Amino acid sequence: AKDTAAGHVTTPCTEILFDLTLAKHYENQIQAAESALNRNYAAIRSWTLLEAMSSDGNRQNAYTGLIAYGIQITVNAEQELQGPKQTKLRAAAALRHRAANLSAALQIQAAQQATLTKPTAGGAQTPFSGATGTCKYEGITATAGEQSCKYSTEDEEKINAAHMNPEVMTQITTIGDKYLTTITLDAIAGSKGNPTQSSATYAEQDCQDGGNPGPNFGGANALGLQVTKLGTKATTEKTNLYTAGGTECEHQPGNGPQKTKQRLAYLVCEANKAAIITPTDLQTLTLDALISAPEMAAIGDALLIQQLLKKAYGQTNEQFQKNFIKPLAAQTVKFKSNTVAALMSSPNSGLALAYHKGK
Amino acid sequence: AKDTAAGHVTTPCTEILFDLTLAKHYENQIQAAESALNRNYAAIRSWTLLEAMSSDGNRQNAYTGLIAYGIQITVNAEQELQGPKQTKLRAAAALRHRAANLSAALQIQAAQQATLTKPTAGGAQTPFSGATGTCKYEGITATAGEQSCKYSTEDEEKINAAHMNPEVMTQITTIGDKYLTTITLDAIAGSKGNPTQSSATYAEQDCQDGGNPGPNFGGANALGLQVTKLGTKATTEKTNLYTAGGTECEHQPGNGPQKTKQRLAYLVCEANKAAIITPTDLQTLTLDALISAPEMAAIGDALLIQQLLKKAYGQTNEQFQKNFIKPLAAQTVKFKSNTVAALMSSPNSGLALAYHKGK
Ligand SMILES: *[C@@H]1O[C@H](CO)[C@@H](O[C@@H]2O[C@H](CO)[C@@H](O[C@@H]3O[C@H](CO[C@H]4O[C@H](CO)[C@@H](O)[C@H](O[C@H]5O[C@H](CO)[C@@H](O)[C@H](O)[C@@H]5O)[C@@H]4O)[C@@H](O)[C@H](O[C@H]4O[C@H](CO)[C@@H](O)[C@H](O)[C@@H]4O)[C@@H]3O)[C@H](O)[C@H]2NC(C)=O)[C@H](O)[C@H]1NC(C)=O
Ligand SMILES: *[C@@H]1O[C@H](CO)[C@@H](O[C@@H]2O[C@H](CO)[C@@H](O[C@@H]3O[C@H](CO[C@H]4O[C@H](CO)[C@@H](O)[C@H](O[C@H]5O[C@H](CO)[C@@H](O)[C@H](O)[C@@H]5O)[C@@H]4O)[C@@H](O)[C@H](O[C@H]4O[C@H](CO)[C@@H](O)[C@H](O)[C@@H]4O)[C@@H]3O)[C@H](O)[C@H]2NC(C)=O)[C@H](O)[C@H]1NC(C)=O
Repeated sequence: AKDTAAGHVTTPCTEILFDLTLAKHYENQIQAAESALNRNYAAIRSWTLLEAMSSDGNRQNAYTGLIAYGIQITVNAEQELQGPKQTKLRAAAALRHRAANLSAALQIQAAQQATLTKPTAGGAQTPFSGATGTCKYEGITATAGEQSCKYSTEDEEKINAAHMNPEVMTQITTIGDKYLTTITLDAIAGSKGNPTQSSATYAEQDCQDGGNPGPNFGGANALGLQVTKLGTKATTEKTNLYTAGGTECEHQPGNGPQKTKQRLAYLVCEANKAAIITPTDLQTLTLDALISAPEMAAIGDALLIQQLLKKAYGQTNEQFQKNFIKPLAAQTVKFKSNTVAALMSSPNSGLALAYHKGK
Repeated sequence: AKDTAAGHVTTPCTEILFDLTLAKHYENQIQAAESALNRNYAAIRSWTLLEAMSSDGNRQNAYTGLIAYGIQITVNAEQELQGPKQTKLRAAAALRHRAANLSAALQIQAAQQATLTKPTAGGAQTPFSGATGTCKYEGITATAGEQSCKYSTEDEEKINAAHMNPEVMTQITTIGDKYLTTITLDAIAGSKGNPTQSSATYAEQDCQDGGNPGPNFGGANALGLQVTKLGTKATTEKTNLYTAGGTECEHQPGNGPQKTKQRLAYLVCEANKAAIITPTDLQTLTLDALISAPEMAAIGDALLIQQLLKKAYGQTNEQFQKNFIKPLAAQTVKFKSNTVAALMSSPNSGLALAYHKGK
């Protein structure tokens, strides 16, 4: 089923939730990838220490092969991350920017009741040069209390990173531009008798004189207006991410002016297409992943093919784990105390290496 | 002179420029620090290759000392960056969020001319139960063309990262909240004759009947209103970053409700106080910086004090540069071609290390 999340956007608040949720999804993809690289670099420092601490030549070559393998794949994956990272961050910033815009518009569009000021009565005056009575109001205002978006359990279940994988997203839903640009209001004028510049009794926030001025045009002559409501209705719009053929982004820029929804759909499409490749996690490497890794052929040939690799790293995963993986979190190093991996990510990392390479 | 940049904020557009400029300043501080770390890690990979390519034991120890020194300071500086990074990013996100808000409010507050709709005439009706004539308008709107902020040369010279060092910043200036929450308008009603529900000639966007209805209340009886302008005036406000004593952030959260300006001032204060420590640039290391570096005492003692260091790295900077710095960009490595530093940041980094450690 496609477009579960976008198909749940029906209001300004759910567009805000979609936009923020998708931005956080892209941000989290980058953070996860960068965490995988940092873990790999921490593994490389750990093996560097173990390589300096081993006396056996072939075991030293074994660690060196893990160092070389790790450097190759992690440097490559870090370089490869840069394009997708920038593409995804471009979309996340724009989505956050849109959600801010919409939240600000929502607060203003909630200002739906006017407070009248005290008017001033006149005769003919611009823009009613032909009137015999005018009632002029300055500084009518409308303000709402602080608005907040409330989400139900299902809003948060449907508009969710779990439904934002690229394979299920074909469109975005946005609030129409009028909500962000247009003030709307209703107003009504009322007249009774012969209102003039002498209609200067203002106690009812209108212009009255004659008889007994009072509530509900109590007086003989009365003129007034009210702004009886404000607020522009939100509408929704759909925008496709892809061309009709399905591969290419719709709404590429540079082809003429675009609306906000079109610019957002383009950025979302590109961010969806910019898949991240995460390299192997070195800290949980298995024997089979190592010897079947394509980079290990030339590395093992340089240092020692798959028969040679097993000869270096173990015939089973159990002994590979014991010799090359478990020491990272379990082997203690003390000199003048910490486990290998934490030590080589600590303030004493360099000093532990110098101490053991010199000893 | 303090507060050059904030003292130049006098309008919504210059607050937007300040907020975006400061966010980019914090972002650039993080990027610069991370670039310095990446350069250092690239130096460490380069020395790792040279250490594998050297035949002399003491020259191998020399490279190892540079590796150990680089790992220590760069891992430490990377760990130390994390708190300040998050503090600065918190402020940059909030400043961008505010600038978005303000730009959206600016577009709405620019909608200063109303378009009247065709009214409907009535007699007495809510909210004028006492009127004999009413003229009711639904869906009056106000919309502006697309707004943009224009900056002068001096706006960009004063509101500039060059004036945003922590030592010169004591306050921020923000637009008052009413600009973001309140619609303001002027309106006027006009009456002539005896307008009633029969005043149903609407050609002038008012209610007329009798005689010859026409422009300027041409008819005998007329009722109408106009919204003659809209728009809320921007005002500015100052908020101090520090308490009266000058050390501590003012506007710490958790002490009661806060306004937007207070939350922003707190984040800006904390981001200003969260100074980043950048480590030595390994790729341009001098001899004197190396031997005077505090970490090199224990490292050199472990591998080889300052007399020992000169013995290992050179008596002059010229020979230190030749032996340990210049080979990074100048020494070519070829096997089955690239300079050392680029090779060890390339897809063949790991393989170059394996090849030379095995040879
Ligand atoms: C969040 O909400 C904010 C607030 O509304 C949005 O911010 C607005 O974003 C739009 C789109 O990015 C901005 O419009 C752009 O404005 C720039 C600059 O325009 C000014 O400077 C130009 C020279 O630098 C000048 O040519 C312009 O003057 C022309 O245009 C005006 C208006 O049409 C016209 O009156 C003039 O006579 C000129 O003809 C102007 O002075 C402009 O460069 C951009 O142009 C590109 O895009 C449009 C639309 O695709 C296209 O027509 C062009 O051909 C060109 O390709 C564009 O107009 C706007 O200024 C922002 N408003 C504010 C207050 O900041 C923001 O987009 C929202 N974000 C999200 C993610 O939702
Ligand atoms: C950009 O512009 C946007 C749009 O205006 C700004 O977004 C607004 O930000 C403010 C401040 O962060 C948001 O207000 C917060 O709202 C949350 C959630 O409130 C709702 O949920 C609560 C439970 O989760 C509930 O208690 C709330 O109900 C109470 O409050 C309302 C309103 O006062 C009242 O009517 C109720 O009866 C209850 O008494 C509500 O349903 C809330 O948790 C926050 O409270 C903290 O902060 C306030 C002020 O410091 C303080 O009073 C509290 O004691 C508490 O410490 C806060 O109210 C607001 O919802 C956002 N609006 C929208 C549309 O998103 C944004 O801040 C701008 N950014 C920048 C950087 O300029």
